[PDB]
Amino acid sequence: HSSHGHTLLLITKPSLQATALLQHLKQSLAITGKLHNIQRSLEDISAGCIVLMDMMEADKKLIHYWQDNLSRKNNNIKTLLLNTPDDYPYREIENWPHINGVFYATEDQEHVVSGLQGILRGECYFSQKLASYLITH
Amino acid sequence: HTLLLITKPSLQATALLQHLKQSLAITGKLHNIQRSLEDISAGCIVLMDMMEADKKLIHYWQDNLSRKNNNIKTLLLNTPDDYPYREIENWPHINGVFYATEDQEHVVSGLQGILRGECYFSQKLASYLITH
Ligand SMILES: [Mg+2]
Ligand SMILES: [Mg+2]
Repeated sequence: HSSHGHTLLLITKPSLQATALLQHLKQSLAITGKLHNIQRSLEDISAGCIVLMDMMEADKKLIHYWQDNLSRKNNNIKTLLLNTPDDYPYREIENWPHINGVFYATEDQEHVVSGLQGILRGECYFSQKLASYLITH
Repeated sequence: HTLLLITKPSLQATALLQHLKQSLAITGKLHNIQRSLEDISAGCIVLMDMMEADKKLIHYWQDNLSRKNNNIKTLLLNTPDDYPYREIENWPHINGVFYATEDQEHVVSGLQGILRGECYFSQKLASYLITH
């Protein structure tokens, strides 16, 4: 349960609803967090960051941009993909640096809280089939 | 009264809808801004997500919401804030405009005002609407 530790970085289109989701995750997880505009560059990324990368706001350019500059880091960070297309290819997921989970659900907040509680415990959030793909390799 | 959040479907949109439903004690639904809508029940409070609206979609939603059940209320969500007053005025059944993308409590308080029959406009925008 460390605060230094872990912090949420929600990278998406800034919106009232993104704020509502971030506040809900912060309160449910008892963690600090911030929202960052997916279309804006970032220089300062804290060490414990759990990046929630909004795939519905990402195109090929932004995927490349966020893959490129997050790989420069670590900095001990974890990337989880949010609002992920069904059938986003496994080959593409693997190419994300520091990839720790994939969220598909657009309706089940509780699903997502539970997954993030796992990440705080050192667990990834992958289906059995995707974890197997990633492990082997 | 029921909430009709018209936006791009996303986990965060569901999170906001749930928070508004729970804060206001009303039912609500999410509708994809890029899809047509047939039936709008009476007493709907439409939250129209301006960040997901381009000029074709504004024209579409202005057109079909002015048809289809004049017993509705429209509020603009995530409004750019230099959105022109004359544009706001052209929305049918316009009852409020939210600019804040960070202050949920502001917005809840505004929607509880709308439920009491109040509008949610800045003083200057209200003055513009009244004297038009
Ligand atoms: Mg849809
Ligand atoms: Mg406001």
